[PDB]
Amino acid sequence: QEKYRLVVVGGGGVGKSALTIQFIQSYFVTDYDPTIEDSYTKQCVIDDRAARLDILDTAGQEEFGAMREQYMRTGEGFLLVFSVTDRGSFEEIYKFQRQILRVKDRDEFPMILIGNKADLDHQRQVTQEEGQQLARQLKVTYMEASAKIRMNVDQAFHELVRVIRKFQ
Ligand SMILES: Nc1nc2c(ncn2[C@@H]2O[C@H](COP(=O)(O)OP(=O)(O)NP(=O)(O)O)[C@@H](O)[C@H]2O)c(=O)[nH]1
Ligand SMILES: [Mg+2]
Repeated sequence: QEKYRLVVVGGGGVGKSALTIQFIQSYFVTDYDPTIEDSYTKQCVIDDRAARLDILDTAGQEEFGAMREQYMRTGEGFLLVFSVTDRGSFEEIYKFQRQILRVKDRDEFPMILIGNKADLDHQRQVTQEEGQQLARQLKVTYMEASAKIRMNVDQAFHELVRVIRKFQ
């Protein structure tokens, strides 16, 4: 009888939807269809403790920036996603962290930094050490993922739940 409202945020095209669809439906989307805001649910067992995960897949497009206050108010944990092949998305993810903490009026709040598209090994603009450094700056953990090859997809969501449980 436990549930978590998880929210996937980050800049446009970094793979928020591809990660979420791989997690929910176990298939990889090739087309890039920009999201306004989509919702999904999954029943999981994390550390032998069952939990329903209600996932909000949000807009990376600035056009829909005004919807952030609403979803940031109600989110219980956030996956901060950037693409390792897009340095702009890497430099911009801190803006999402700042807005979450401003809406929560808190110095810390459950989050994890995800460097997606790690399968694009020959196209990287951000090294693994750079992502780990940014995570330390933001006081969160770092995980690299690939929606394409389904690397660390379930793990990213499970780990966010673990972080949320430690904040309680
Ligand atoms: N090689 C590779 N491509 C990926 C990966 N994740 C997403 N992509 C791709 O990158 C594009 C955008 O992915 P998408 O999930 O729609 O990104 P998004 O962050 O939801 N975009 P938006 O903010 O506009 O909703 C796609 O064409 C998709 O196939 C990945 O892990 N590896
Ligand atoms: Mg999307």
